[PDB]
Amino acid sequence: DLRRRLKYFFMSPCDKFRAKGRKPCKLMLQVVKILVVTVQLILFGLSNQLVVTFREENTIAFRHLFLLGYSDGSDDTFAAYTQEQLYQAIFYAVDQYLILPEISLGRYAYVRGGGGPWANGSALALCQRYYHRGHVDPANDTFDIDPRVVTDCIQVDPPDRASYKNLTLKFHKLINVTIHFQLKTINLQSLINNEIPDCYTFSILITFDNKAHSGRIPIRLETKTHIQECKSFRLLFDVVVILTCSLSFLLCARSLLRGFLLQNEFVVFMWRRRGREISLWERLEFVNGWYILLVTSDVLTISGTVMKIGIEAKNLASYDVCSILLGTSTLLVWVGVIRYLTFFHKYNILIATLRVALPSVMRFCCCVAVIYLGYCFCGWIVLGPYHVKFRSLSMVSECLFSLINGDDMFVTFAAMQAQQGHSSLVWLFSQLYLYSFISLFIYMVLSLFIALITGAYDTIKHP
Amino acid sequence: DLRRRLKYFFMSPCDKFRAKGRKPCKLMLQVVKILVVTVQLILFGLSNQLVVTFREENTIAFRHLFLLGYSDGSDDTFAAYTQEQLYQAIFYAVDQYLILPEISLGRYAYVRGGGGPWANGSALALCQRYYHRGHVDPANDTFDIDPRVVTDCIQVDPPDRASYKNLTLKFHKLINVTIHFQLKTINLQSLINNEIPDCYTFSILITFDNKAHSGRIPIRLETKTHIQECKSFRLLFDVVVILTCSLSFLLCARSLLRGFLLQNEFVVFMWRRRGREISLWERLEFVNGWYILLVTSDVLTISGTVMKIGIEAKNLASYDVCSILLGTSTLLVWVGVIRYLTFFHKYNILIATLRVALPSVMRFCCCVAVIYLGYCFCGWIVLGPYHVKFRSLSMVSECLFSLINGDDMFVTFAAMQAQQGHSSLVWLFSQLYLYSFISLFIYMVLSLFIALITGAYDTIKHP
Amino acid sequence: DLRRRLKYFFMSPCDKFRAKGRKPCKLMLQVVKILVVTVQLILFGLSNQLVVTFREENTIAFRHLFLLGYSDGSDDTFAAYTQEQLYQAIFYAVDQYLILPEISLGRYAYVRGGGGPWANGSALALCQRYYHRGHVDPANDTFDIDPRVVTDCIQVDPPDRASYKNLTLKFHKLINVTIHFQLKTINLQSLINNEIPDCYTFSILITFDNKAHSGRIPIRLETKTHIQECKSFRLLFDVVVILTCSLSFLLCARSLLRGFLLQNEFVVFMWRRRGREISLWERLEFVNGWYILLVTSDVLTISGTVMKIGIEAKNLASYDVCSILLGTSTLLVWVGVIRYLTFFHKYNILIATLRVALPSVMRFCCCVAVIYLGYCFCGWIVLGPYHVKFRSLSMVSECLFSLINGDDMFVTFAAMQAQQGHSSLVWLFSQLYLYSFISLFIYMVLSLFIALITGAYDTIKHP
Amino acid sequence: DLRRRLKYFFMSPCDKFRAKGRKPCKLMLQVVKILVVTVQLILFGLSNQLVVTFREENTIAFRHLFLLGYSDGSDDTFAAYTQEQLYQAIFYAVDQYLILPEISLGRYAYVRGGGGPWANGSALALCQRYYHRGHVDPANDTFDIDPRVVTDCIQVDPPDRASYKNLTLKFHKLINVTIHFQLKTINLQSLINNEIPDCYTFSILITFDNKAHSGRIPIRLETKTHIQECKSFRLLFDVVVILTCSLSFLLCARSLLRGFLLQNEFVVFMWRRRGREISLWERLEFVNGWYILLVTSDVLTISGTVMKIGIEAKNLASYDVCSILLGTSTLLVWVGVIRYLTFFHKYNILIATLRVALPSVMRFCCCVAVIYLGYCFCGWIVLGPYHVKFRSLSMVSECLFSLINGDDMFVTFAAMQAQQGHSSLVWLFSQLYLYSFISLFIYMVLSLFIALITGAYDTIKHP
Ligand SMILES: *[C@@H]1O[C@H](CO)[C@@H](O[C@@H]2O[C@H](CO)[C@@H](O)[C@H](O)[C@H]2NC(C)=O)[C@H](O)[C@H]1NC(C)=O
Ligand SMILES: *[C@@H]1O[C@H](CO)[C@@H](O[C@@H]2O[C@H](CO)[C@@H](O)[C@H](O)[C@H]2NC(C)=O)[C@H](O)[C@H]1NC(C)=O
Ligand SMILES: *[C@@H]1O[C@H](CO)[C@@H](O[C@@H]2O[C@H](CO)[C@@H](O)[C@H](O)[C@H]2NC(C)=O)[C@H](O)[C@H]1NC(C)=O
Ligand SMILES: *[C@@H]1O[C@H](CO)[C@@H](O[C@@H]2O[C@H](CO)[C@@H](O)[C@H](O)[C@H]2NC(C)=O)[C@H](O)[C@H]1NC(C)=O
Ligand code: NA
Repeated sequence: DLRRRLKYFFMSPCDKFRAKGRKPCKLMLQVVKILVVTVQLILFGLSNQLVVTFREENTIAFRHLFLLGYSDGSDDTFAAYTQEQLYQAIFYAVDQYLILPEISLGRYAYVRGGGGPWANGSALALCQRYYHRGHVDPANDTFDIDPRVVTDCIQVDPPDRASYKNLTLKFHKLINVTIHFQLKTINLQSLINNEIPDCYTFSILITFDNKAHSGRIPIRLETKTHIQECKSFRLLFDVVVILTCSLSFLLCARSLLRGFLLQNEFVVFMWRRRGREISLWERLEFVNGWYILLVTSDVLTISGTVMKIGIEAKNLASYDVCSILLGTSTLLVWVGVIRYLTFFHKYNILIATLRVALPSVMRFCCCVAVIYLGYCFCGWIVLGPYHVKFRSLSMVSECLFSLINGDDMFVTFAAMQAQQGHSSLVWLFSQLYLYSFISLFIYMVLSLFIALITGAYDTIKHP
Repeated sequence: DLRRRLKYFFMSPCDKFRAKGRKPCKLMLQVVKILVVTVQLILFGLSNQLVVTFREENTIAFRHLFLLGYSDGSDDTFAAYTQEQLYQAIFYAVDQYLILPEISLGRYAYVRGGGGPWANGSALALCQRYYHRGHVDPANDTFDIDPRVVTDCIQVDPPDRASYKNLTLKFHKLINVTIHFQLKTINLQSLINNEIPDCYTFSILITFDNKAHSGRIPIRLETKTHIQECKSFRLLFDVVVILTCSLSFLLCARSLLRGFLLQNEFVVFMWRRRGREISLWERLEFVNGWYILLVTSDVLTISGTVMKIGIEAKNLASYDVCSILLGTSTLLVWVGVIRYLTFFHKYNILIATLRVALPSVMRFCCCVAVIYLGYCFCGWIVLGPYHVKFRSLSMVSECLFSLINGDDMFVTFAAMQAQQGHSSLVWLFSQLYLYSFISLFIYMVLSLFIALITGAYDTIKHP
Repeated sequence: DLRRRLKYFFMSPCDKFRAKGRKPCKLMLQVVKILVVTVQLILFGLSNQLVVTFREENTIAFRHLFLLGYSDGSDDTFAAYTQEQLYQAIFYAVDQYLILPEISLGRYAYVRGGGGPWANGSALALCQRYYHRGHVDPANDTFDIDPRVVTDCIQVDPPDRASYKNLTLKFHKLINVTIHFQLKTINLQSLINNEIPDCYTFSILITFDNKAHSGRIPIRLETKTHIQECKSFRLLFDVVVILTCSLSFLLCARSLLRGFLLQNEFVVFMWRRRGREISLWERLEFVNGWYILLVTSDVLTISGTVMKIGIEAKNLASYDVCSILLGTSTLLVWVGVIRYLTFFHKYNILIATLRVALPSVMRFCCCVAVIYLGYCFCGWIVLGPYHVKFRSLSMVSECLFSLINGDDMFVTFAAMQAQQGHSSLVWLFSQLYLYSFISLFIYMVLSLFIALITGAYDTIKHP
Repeated sequence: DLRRRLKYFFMSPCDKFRAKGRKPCKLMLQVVKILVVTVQLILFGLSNQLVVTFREENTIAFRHLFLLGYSDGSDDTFAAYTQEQLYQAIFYAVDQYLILPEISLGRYAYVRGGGGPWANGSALALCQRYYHRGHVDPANDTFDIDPRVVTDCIQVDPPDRASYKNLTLKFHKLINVTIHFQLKTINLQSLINNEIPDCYTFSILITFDNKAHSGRIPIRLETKTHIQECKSFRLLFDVVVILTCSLSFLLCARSLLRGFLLQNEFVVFMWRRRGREISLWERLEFVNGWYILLVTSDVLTISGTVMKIGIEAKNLASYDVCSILLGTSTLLVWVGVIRYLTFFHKYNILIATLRVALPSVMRFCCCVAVIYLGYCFCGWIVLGPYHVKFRSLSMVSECLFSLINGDDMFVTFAAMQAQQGHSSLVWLFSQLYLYSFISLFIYMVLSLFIALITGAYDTIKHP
């Protein structure tokens, strides 16, 4: 029959050793996999942190070198308010660029033809964009504008070791002013420490943005970095990671296939013996969710390791997707560690408590999500104009989540005390809104989450 | 009789389909209403955010243009402390106003006669207010003051492209100095993006307030904006919103009326059959609270949509009331979504847990509110002089609420460590006050809220 | 006998009306008392806030007028680091004092003889204190100091509308430099609004403190204010407050005396009937704790009202003690409001839950206080040198309390990440200390408080 | 037999008095020990705080004296960005050092030969370090570097009351620039207050660090202090501490030895009477854990007191280890205070509740630690480049711990809203990561901790 086969299946690894004397291969392989994946992620994180620190420090140096009157911390408020200030900022940026070799503490090299498409072989491009026809005249509300964008460009070349000074900005119809150039440096730490030199090409963009046309022109500098190679153990270890995950995926897929075949045999033998309807959950009882998690983590690790091999060879530079894949896979394997604790009764009590509480917790989350969403919409529409924490829907959701978790509460109240929402009515509404929301979610909703978990634990302890 | 009528009534929509074969019309109509109300609120919020951002950026530009030595973040501390500083601030504001066209990054137009009532056709009014008779002499405490307010005005006209320099401030009897003028600009983003041009008239008020007579004269700039039209789908969609809510209100009112008639028939038939006293709750059992919520949300949505139509046509500019109405209605419909979850048993368990816990929670709120109020009064009276967070009763309440919810606790303690309330006694009292309050409300009151919710859940699970 | 007397006693006010038809006099009198005490405290708080605001604004103006290079917010860091800086600060303070009448926005009058004991009729005293013999010579560690303090004074008189410039500071043996003078002003708001003029005499003290002898000399300005009268309903309302509290105290004391006499009769009649030992709690069962609270609040209100009458007449100026008395009395009466809720069963359930939980809560507080104190001592001794939040024992206690209540946690961790306690060992110890403390108190101690409250509620619900 | 011996053993101190009439000696000795240890730690903390304050104030004065354009709070951002700025900072530091005697408010003495190994008898050493061969040329990626470090030194001597101006920095190959000198001062507070003079020798190090080679050269000043004696009750009290702890350790060790002998007699008598297997816990039942704690605290106190005697005599200066030992011992004795509360039933209820809950709490901590670690690794790898709170693994752990305890939540969300992780994908991942983590740990894990404690309390109350 099959009761002997279903006995060996659905049975603990410790009991599995007693029958047929099968050595635990999947058991040790998963531990080895967890070790190697954690080590690989740690090494990747360390190298990435070094690269990130180099990029950030160089960008800060660029901001102090090219932005007129720049101080640390004033990034989102750095702006120009007069025509002379804008002219001075643009001219200071270009002049500092032209005298960079003998003022800069870092060794940056000019890149010929680095100004972008609007630079035809010139290193720096000084571009101003404006509408084709502005005809803005608020004296008697006579408007006549052609929304076509005109790009006026000035070509700047560094000296071999002043046209741009004759720049006329069409202030009434101006869209933005941009400065494009590239700087090339060599990461010395790589040239000494790991003996693998890295050549960085920073693409500096300085924007004087006037798209709001509000009299305030913010100024920002952003840098894009391209890391080439100047004209191992990690690769071998990344090969070990791929092999271990491949073997783990193979074994887990084999186990899943055997489970599927066994459940098919069971469901046909039920109808053969006593015709009865197989429940959907009973079919789902033959598939081990831990193996689905294991194959998911194996696939994520393999893809992330391929992308990591591409990145380490300076061919991909897609750090975000690779980091997400590796982090998700590592999270999944460290979560899958719980399967070993499910073999011991006293840990299984707590794990089963969480498992039996989870459906009710999800149902209550669905119940309270609609109240949460209504509060989010109401707060965004009413407090959005007046409260800095309510400007966007995502910001409102973050603020309300922190409020229900007991964080940043007094600042939310105090922001509304400052200007009183420019109307006693808005202040009173904010009072009612915040007090009712915080009281409802903390004293009732959180308490009900506690009650659900306590009830699940009570059922587990006394079945 | 009526037991057949009361069976169809008071019965689930799924069961309602089986009897008489009535299609669910109110069911789908409420879903459509929720969708259209949420979409309308999102569109309104996006447009309002654009308008708010334009206003804020222009006001920041005005502050940087007209306030002498202004830096971002120093709004509530910006003040003058000497006579020369006040003169320089006033003169700088007027001079910047007079040279605005050739310094400003935005295109602002002068408004003739924009200085207000004290400007008889002049664009800028420079007004100083002082008492009729001051005779302030602290040398030997000889006071003689006439509380009549005298308004001395200077008329300033922009050049066609210096009387105000002879300004003598009566410093000993001065009340405030104000500068009134208007600037007109065109929101270019509207002129391009939505092809509907908007003409903004900012009314700038610069106040040099000396009403405290404390030697410190704060300086602030506030702007009032009037949005006209320079010389659709939203309107049609707002018509759909009104129609949907009108139909929903009609159906809900019809259902409420039928319920009232049915309960009248029931209460008369009770006395006809067996004379017994109808309980107040039993009469209240015939009215569906969900329909009261639905009609309330329908009325709020209709009023808010009418005001939104008025605002979008540049006729109302009452954004606060319209936003409050729309937000409250959207919150109400998203709360009313719960009625659908009450049809399913496993969600109904949690909803009924909250419902049966609510009366005890309100009773305990009433019990602890008096302790909370006593603490608020005591903290306001004792810690008000010394603690920045205890200056007003509303501020005290906000601080204590954040304290009981575990927020901004260390800052409250640290503010009292700084100056020690200028007396060891006040510091010791603040120690006892804060420790006792936080210990009482967190360890006992919150725990009792948890206990009440747990007890209600236990009663629901095991009736 | 006495069972009829004990029946009328120990009985609810509603039941008390049915027997003997006694009108509730104490019931309405306490409500009136709560009303009048709250109104009195609110009026007192409003007037005190006006006075505090005037004082603070004048002190800020003084700081901007007399402290060289002073900016807002730099109060605890304002210091001098060179001899020239100290000379310049002292000279700037004196020069600004001498030209105050024609630079200051407020109208301050010179006070002749206001420099204190070291000024013999002069308005300003410029005092430097130093040791009699310093002989400080770190070249070869030759010390010879006489700890006697010498006070060298310079007398400064304002002009009728430069000796101090020849000031030589004994820098090696200097203790501090102080500038004493007084300024007289009239609070104009009082001169108009309430028509009761107030004459303020600010005593300005500028300290250049060198008692640390650490090369850094902090500079601070502190002001003492004396409010005289320039050469009602509140008084009548404060008389009503005294009368109401006197009558309440009389009635409550009479009730307490009757209870004492009744318990004496009961305890003698027990021995007369059946000789048995009266329990200590049984004797304590005859005294109503609410009446003890009422007499305490009455006495506090009477004392605070007497002191308030003294203050309002400009005879006391002891605001701290009066405010503490009034606030404590108001807190006590608002707490005593609970007695009315004890008459209704559903509120009595919650109140009795808290009452029966309180002894166990206090016992657990005693149990966990010793662990808390050990953590406080350990953190003060180890993290005190390196952590700004652990400098003093009270500061350590405040930090740990906020930590267990889930506030300011990440900043505490981040302060230790910054310098790592200048030793990996201290950083590791801080890691273990903070993690163990927060885990122990939040996950175990707070949970046990919740469990105690839940158990008390369960006993109350099912006796 | 031994049932009479085991009766006197394993028995409360109050019961122990009734049998054999033994006076409680260990009982009073532990109270005396707690008192003397707390007093000793308080005295040590006060003296250490005075020393720490002197060091910190002198270091702040040094920063204001020697760092060009230094302001308070700008320590981790203080940096140079141009060659001229670096030259000016170095020259300003040396010039201020050379004119220190007539500008400084503190009395600092030059130390001849205080520049360190690179100063051969000179007081100040101005050292620049650079690679032997740099040949850095990013123009065409021609690198040729010799990682050997060359130390170029300039010798500076103070005047008896300019070579360094000819300093040429090899900017392309520069590693760092350091300035070494020593200053000697006498703590005057010690010279007066405690009449024990202290001679401080500060070793000032100014670093211009270019090891990142990123164009930004941070500047920092760090001071090492050596406290000698210029050319009691505490010692006697520290002798009392050693004697008390020695006697306590002797008595506790004697009790532990008697317990071991008694358990050996019991285990042999069991086999003599009825051969049965002694359980491991039963053997562990004979050893009092409180005595192990007492001997541990005694040893820690003795070692810390020896080191404190060494420190107070200016022979050790190892404050960290001594402070850790004393703090840990004081924490242990204040924890051991609980043993007295275990003698009383109502406190024993709560203590036993915690004790029986502890194993399940540890098991659940192990269960949730793997999920926590997976989240830590994922957040470090993905959010590390973009979030300031996720730069290091310890920082990630601290952030997540504060998040689960409801602290610094909105700032974590807002940091990701600012730049959106430079990619919508990273922002969406951070949204999912933070929401899922906070929801899982607060609503489920903390609730299960509460449930475990409640269950343990329920078992204790109803065995
Ligand atoms: C300055 O404004 C212009 C619009 O006038 C922006 O031009 C757009 O640039 C993006 C990306 O470079 C293109 O995809 C669009 O097609 C461009 N639009 C037009 C109309 O040319 C430009 O990006 C702005 N500069 C900055 C730095 O934001
Ligand atoms: C400057 O002070 C005067 C009072 O001297 C304020 O005048 C009041 O203004 C409000 C609103 O404009 C009126 O309702 C009052 O009737 C005015 N009172 C008097 C006595 O004229 C004026 O508002 C203050 N200016 C500012 C900007 O606050
Ligand atoms: C400046 O230092 C002197 C000590 O040299 C302080 O003098 C003490 O002042 C207090 C209160 O005024 C008196 O109770 C003490 O008796 C004084 N001691 C001595 C030795 O005279 C003085 O207070 C300090 N000044 C400031 C502003 O702190
Ligand atoms: C400046 O950089 C040099 C490296 O060029 C650092 O020198 C190291 O110093 C430490 C401690 O002083 C020694 O243990 C190492 O052996 C030194 N390395 C070399 C290669 O000499 C120096 O510490 C740096 N200065 C500062 C202030 O950080
Ligand atoms: Na919190």
